[PDB]
Amino acid sequence: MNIYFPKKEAVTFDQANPTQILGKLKELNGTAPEEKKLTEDDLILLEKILSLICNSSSEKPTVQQLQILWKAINCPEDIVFPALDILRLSIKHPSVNENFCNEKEGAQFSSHLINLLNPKGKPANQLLALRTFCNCFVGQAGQKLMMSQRESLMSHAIELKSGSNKNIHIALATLALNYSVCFHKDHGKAQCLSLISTILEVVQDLEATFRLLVALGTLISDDSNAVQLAKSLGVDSQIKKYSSVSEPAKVSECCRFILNLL
Amino acid sequence: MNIYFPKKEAVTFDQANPTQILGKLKELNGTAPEEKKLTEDDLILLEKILSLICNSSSEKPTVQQLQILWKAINCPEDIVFPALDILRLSIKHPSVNENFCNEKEGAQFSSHLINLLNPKGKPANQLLALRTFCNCFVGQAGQKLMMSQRESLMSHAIELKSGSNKNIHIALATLALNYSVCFHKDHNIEGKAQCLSLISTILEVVQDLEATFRLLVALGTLISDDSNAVQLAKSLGVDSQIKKYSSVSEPAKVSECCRFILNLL
Amino acid sequence: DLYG
Ligand SMILES: [Mg+2]
Repeated sequence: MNIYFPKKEAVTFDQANPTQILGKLKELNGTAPEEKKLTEDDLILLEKILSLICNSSSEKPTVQQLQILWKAINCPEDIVFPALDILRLSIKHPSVNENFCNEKEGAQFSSHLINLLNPKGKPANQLLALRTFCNCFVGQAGQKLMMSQRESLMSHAIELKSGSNKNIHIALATLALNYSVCFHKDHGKAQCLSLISTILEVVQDLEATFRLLVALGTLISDDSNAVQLAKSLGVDSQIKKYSSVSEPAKVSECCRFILNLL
Repeated sequence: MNIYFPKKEAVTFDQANPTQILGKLKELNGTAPEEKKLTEDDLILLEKILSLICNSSSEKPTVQQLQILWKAINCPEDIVFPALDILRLSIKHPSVNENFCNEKEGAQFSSHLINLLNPKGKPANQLLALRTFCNCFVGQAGQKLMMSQRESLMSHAIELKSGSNKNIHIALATLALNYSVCFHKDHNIEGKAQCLSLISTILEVVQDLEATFRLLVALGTLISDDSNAVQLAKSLGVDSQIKKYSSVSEPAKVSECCRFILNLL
Repeated sequence: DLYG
């Protein structure tokens, strides 16, 4: 173990800007046709969810609040992104994680969010759906769901490696990293390795690059079979070029630790 | 209810670039006078702490590693900031929190950090000592030590209000916030009084809007469900003090928080 | 880049 990897817990998107989120939510809701528009009482319940999360209240979100959150994230694609941001923030909370990601009903949740990861989608929706998936690994239910749904989610992640949206790429790299944390924890890794390598090949953002290298170091750590697979495959050859990268320093340093294992 | 206050858990400084922290620690250690230089072995142990914290390990730092951290934050004041940054990150971990903030040894720890608040000292040290104090609120032992050392801590922190940078104002604001969380949950009136004094004093001086926001959140947290705290806030003129914040366009969170507070005052 |  070194200062980069192996990560033992999920890397999350924790920035909390509830005023901005709630502001935009109300503004965009106002542009909805009347049939789809959330009511004043619906908006109060979403505000309350944000209050509980942002104030770290011991009061748990209600069934009624989580039902409204579900309704909110099912609104027209042009205006869903603030409600997705409430979800991204809320999904780390045990009550919310369990009621969206549990065994029986989680497939409905993930399939909905995966629909928002379509390459022609609104980039804000793609970004927030990815960040939400990153965040749901903090809970046991979220972790189970991400593993059972991994074929679908990894397929969709890979398709977003295109272009140059740095924030989406960072979220992709973080999704790979959170998967690596799960495989590190237990004993699959070959699939996770193709994911990391495929994205790493194309991404330009150095934060995304860094998180992919952390994902790779985490994936092979403390598993002699995984190190040997990586060595046999010649992973060292594909990441050698990062060993020369001078800024940020963390990229070359993380890469040199991986190269030390291989 | 509102999305601003009362906060029920500490607000913390969580940001981490261990690469930069370790880089600067190793770099500046070379410039240290011979008898105060950390050894090659000490540096390995400090890296091990940072590894455990940054990877969120389930393993506890060793007592040896914590002794080295103590040694490191006692290095010359001009080169101590990287070690203070390791402490700032580490002090949230329950076993580190307990090892520095417990009833037996806590006063020695707090006294050392209080000394680093001296405004005639180095601003990086003032900043990191404040952020470290904010972070020790996450643990039961840190909470108890902050309450026991409150009078001294706030009196020394207060003195940083003049000729300090915005990051110091943000950390001072967060210190008051984290104290407010404690007093809200358990009404101690003399403590709430001093917290209100800290808030009022910094508001007179503060220009940075994040610092301003955190002071408003602290004030809201203090006066929630406590008529005595409202009463004391009134005596200090805090009600008239915060009125300028009603007209802040950006960020909206400042005027919005202020409007909820003015409803209680 | 979202907000707003
Ligand atoms: Mg669509």
